Amino acid sequence: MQPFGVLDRYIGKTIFTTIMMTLFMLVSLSGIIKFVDQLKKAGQGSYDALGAGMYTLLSVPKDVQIFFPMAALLGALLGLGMLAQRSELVVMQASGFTRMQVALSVMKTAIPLVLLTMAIGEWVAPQGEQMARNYRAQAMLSISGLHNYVKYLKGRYQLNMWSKIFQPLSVAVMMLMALSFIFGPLRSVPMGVRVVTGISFGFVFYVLDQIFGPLTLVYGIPPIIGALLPSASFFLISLWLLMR
Amino acid sequence: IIIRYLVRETLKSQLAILFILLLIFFCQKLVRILGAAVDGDIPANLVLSLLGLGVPEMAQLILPLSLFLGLLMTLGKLYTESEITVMHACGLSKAVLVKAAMILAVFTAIVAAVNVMWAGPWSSRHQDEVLEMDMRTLWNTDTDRARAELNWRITLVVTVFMMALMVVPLSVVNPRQGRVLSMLPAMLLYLLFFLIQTSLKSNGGKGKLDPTLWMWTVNLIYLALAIVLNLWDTVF
Amino acid sequence: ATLTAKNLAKAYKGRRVVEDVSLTVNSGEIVGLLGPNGAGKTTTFYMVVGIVPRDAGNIIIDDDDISLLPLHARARRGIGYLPQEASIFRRLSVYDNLMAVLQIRDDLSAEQREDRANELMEEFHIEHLRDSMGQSLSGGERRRVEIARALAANPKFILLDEPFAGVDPISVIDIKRIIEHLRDSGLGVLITDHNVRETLAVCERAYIVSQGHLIAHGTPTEILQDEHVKRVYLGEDF
Amino acid sequence: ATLTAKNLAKAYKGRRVVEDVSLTVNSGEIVGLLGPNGAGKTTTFYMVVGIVPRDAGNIIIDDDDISLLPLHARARRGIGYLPQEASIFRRLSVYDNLMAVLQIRDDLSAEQREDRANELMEEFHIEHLRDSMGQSLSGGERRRVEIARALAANPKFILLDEPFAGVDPISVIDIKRIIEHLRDSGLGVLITDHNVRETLAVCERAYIVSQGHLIAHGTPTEILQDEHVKRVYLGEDFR
Ligand SMILES: Nc1ncnc2c1ncn2[C@@H]1O[C@H](COP(=O)(O)OP(=O)(O)NP(=O)(O)O)[C@@H](O)[C@H]1O
Ligand SMILES: Nc1ncnc2c1ncn2[C@@H]1O[C@H](COP(=O)(O)OP(=O)(O)NP(=O)(O)O)[C@@H](O)[C@H]1O
Repeated sequence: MQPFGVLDRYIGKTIFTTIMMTLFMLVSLSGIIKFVDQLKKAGQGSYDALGAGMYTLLSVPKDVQIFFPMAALLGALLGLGMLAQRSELVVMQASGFTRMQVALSVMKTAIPLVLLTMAIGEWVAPQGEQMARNYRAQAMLSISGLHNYVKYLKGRYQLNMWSKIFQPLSVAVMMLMALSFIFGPLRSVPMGVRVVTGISFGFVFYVLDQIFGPLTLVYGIPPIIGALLPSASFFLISLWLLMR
Repeated sequence: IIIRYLVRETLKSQLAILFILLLIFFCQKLVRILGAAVDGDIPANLVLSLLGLGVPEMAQLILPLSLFLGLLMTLGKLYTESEITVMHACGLSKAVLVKAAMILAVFTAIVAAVNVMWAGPWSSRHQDEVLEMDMRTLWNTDTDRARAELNWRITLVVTVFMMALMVVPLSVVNPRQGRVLSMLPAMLLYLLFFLIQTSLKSNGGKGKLDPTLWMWTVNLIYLALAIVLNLWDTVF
Repeated sequence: ATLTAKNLAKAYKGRRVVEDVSLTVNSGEIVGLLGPNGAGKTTTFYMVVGIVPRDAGNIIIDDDDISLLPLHARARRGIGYLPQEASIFRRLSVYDNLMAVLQIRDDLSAEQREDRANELMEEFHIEHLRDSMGQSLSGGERRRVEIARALAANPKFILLDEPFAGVDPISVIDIKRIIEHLRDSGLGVLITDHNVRETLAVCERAYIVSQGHLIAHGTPTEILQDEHVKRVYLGEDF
Repeated sequence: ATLTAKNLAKAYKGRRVVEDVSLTVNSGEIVGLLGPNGAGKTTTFYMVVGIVPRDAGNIIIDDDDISLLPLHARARRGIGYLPQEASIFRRLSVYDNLMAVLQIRDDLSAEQREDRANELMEEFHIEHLRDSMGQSLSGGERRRVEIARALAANPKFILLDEPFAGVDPISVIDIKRIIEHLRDSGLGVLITDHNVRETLAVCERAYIVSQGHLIAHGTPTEILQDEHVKRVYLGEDFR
C-alpha cells in the first residue's frame, strides 16, 4: 500500500491503452454516420467533401464527452480481462493486494481521465461546435453557462448541471459495478461470460441516470441532492460486491 | 472439425460485439430524444417505433465492423495461447483460417444484404409515414442519373467479404513478445474506405464523375491490398 | 501456529474430485502432498487458499475459522500461494516482478525494500535478467521468478504448487537450500512436486493422496516401503 | 532420412543467445539435447521448425534445403513439434483434440480415423476424460493430451520439447514405452527434458549445450563421467 506504486502503474497502463483504443473506435465510427448524413443532402456548393466534412472534424470534441462513459467502462473490462485470463491477477490477491485496491488503481487512472473529459467538455467543445455552424452556414449550451441559468430562466429547475457536476462520481460507480464480475476461478467460466456480464450490469446503471434523474415531481426533494441518490445507492452495494 | 472450432469462436464473439456496439450507438439516439421531447414541443408516441426502425441505417456500417473486429479478438486470443502454432505444426497451412474466415463472412454478407435491400427501404416507408427519393428495390429497369445506389447498395456486401480477408494476416503479432495493439492498422484502414467509397457519390456522383468507374478502382485496389498482404511467402 | 484443513470436499459435475481430505501442517516443518494426476492436490490447494468455494470443509488457522473469508483476506493472515499455471506479470521486468509485491509488507522502508529485491536475485541466480521483460523469459527461468516473488511476500504457511516443474538439476538443490533456511525461521510450506527424489528428501512428512482419498501418511522413509503406494504412485522398484 | 542443422545462430538484443550449434539426427534413433536454463534448447528448436527466422543457419532434410520454408511447409515434409508453453485447444474436448489433427493425413478413411483416436486414448490412459473440456484439465493430464496430439500427426523427426514436465512417476515409464515402439518403426525424436534419469536412460546420444555452445556429445554412459558437464549441469555426485 503506497500512493501510485508499481502495481498501480501496471494496471493503470494496461487499461489506458484500451481506453484510448475503444475511444478511437467509437469516436471515428460516430464520425462516419455524421459524415454520411451531412453529405447525403448537400444541395448547395458549400456542401461537398470539404466544408461538410470539416464539420465532422470540428465536432469530435462533442463526441468525446458523450462517448467517454461508454468507452471507459468498455475498455476497463477488456483491459482487466487480459489480466485475469493469464492468471496474473490471482497472484495479486494471494499477496495482500485486496480487490478493493485493484478497484482503487482504476480510479487513479480513469478519474483523471474524466476530469480531462470535463475540461474539454466545457471549454473547447461548445466553442468548436458553435464554430462548426459558421463554416457550414456562411452564405446558405455549456456547463459554466448553466450557472447563468440557475434562476434567470424566466426536474428542470436545477437538475441539468448537477447530473453533470458529478460525472467523475457517476463514472466511477459504473467501473466498480463492472469489475466485480471479473473475479472468479479460471477453469469453468471461460472469460466470455464475465466481460459481457460486466458490460450489461454496467449498462443498466447507465440508463438509470437519466431515467431516475427526472423524478423530482413526486415529493419535492431538492434536485441537487436528489440527483445523487442513483449513484450513491449502487456505490453502497458495489462496495459490498467486492468485499463479500 | 477445426473449421467448426474457428467458426464458433468468431461467431460467438461477433454477436457479443454487435449488440454491445448497437446499445452504445442507440443510447446516444435515446438521449437525443430527451433533447427532442421537452424543448422540441412534440409528444412521445413515436420513439417506441423510431428506436426499432432507426436500426438499418445504423446496422449497415457496424455489420462489417462486427466481423473484422470479431476476428482480431479471437485470432489474437488463439495466438497468445499458442493454439495456431500447433495448427501449423500438424499439417494445415494459413489457408485454412482464411477458409474459416470466409464461411462466416457469408453468414454476415447474407444478413447485411437483407438489411440493405429488404429493410433499408422498409424503414423509410415507415419513417416517412409516422414521424416525418432513392429507396426502391431493383434499379436495372430505370436509367436515372443517381447511380450511387447499386454501387453503394452492392459494395456494402463486398465490404463484408474483403474486410474479413484483410485481417487474417494482421492478427499474427504474438509469438512471445510485442503488443496486442493490432486493432489500430485495421481500424485506420476501415476509416479510409468509408471516407472515400461511401463519399464518392455526393462529390463524385450526381453528375460529377461516373460512380461505376471510380467506385470500384477504390474497391479493387483495396481488394488487391487484401491479397498481396495475405500472400507474403513467395513474393521474390 | 498450525494451519488445519478438516474434511474438505468438492464436486464439479457430480464427480467428487476431492473426498474426505484432512491435512494439518505446523509452523517450522515442511510437508509433502503427493499423488498421480488424479487426486486433486491442486483442488485441495484451491479450497485452502480460497479460489473455489468448498462444499463440506473447515479451515482453521490454529484457533480461528477462515473458511468463509475471501482470497485476499487469507493472504494477509499468512497464507501464501504459488500457482501452477505460469503466472508472471509478463510486461513488468524481473526487478519489477519482485518489487511489485514488496510495495506491501508495511514494515520495510525504502532502504530494505531495495536490498531485499537485490538479495533475492542473488540466491536464485537471476541477477543477469535484471530488466529483460516478463514475456521474454524461458521455462525454468520463468519458474524461478514465480518462486522468488512468492517468498518475497514474507508469509507463513506457503502452499508451493509444483515448484520444480522443469527447472534444472542445479537450481533445485539451490532452491532446496533456501527453502530450508526459511524453515528454520519458522515457516512451514506444503510442497507438491512430482519428481519424488527432491521433494521426499526435503520433506518431514507426506500425504500420498489418490483419486479423492488419503492412502498413506508418515515418514519419508516409510512412504517408499508401502506397497499400495507403489501400485498407484512411485512407479515400481523405486 | 537424416535431419541436419548446421551452424545456427540467433541474437535478440545483440546478446547471441545461440552460438555455433550443429546437431544431426538420423531416423530410428532418439537424441537428447540437454543443458541449464541458459543455452536455448528451445531457440534451437524454434530455428529448426521455423517459428523465428535464423541468422546464420542451414537446415537440411538429408539432401534438401528447407531453411527458407515457412512453418507449415516443414510440417508436411515430416517435422513434428510439441511446444513448451501449454498449448491445447482449450474448448474442444479431449476426443476432439485428437481428432482435429486426424482430419489431416489423407491416407486414413473414416474407419481408421476413429480407431486411432480410440487407441491413442488407451496407451496414454486418458480414456476416462473422453469429453471433459480442454480448459478443465489438470497439469500432467494437459501434458498427456499434447503428447498424444503430437504423435497423432504421424510425422518423422519429432522435436519433443519438455515431454515429462510434471507428469507422473508412472505415466513417464508408460510414455517411454510408446516412444520406443515408435522408434522401432523408423521415427527419431529429439527429447529435451530436465529430469536426467528418464531422458538419459532412453536416449542413444546427447548434446549437452551450455550458454550458446556445445560442450559435450556422446554416449549416455559418457555424459555423466565428464567433469565439465557436472560443473554447469547434472548437479553434483550424480549417478
Ligand atoms: N472445473 C472443472 N470442471 C471439471 N473437472 C475439473 C475441473 N477442475 C478440475 N477438474 C478435474 O479434477 C481432477 C483433478 O484436478 P486437479 O485438482 O487439477 O488435480 P491435479 O492434482 O492438479 N492434477 P496434477 O496437478 O497433475 O496433480 C481432474 O480429473 C480434472 O479434470
Ligand atoms: N524474445 C526474446 N527476447 C529476449 N531474450 C529472449 C527472447 N527469447 C528468449 N530470450 C532469452 O534467451 C535465453 C534462452 O531462451 P530459451 O531458448 O527459451 O532457453 P530455454 O532452453 O528454453 N530455457 P529452458 O527451456 O528452461 O531450457 C534466455 O535467457 C531468454 O531470456
